[PDB]
Amino acid sequence: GEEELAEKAEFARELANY
Repeated sequence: GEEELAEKAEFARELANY
């Protein structure tokens, strides 16, 4: 579902700068 990707897409952003 979109939310499943949105969560990953959003966590991928905040956790990518780490």
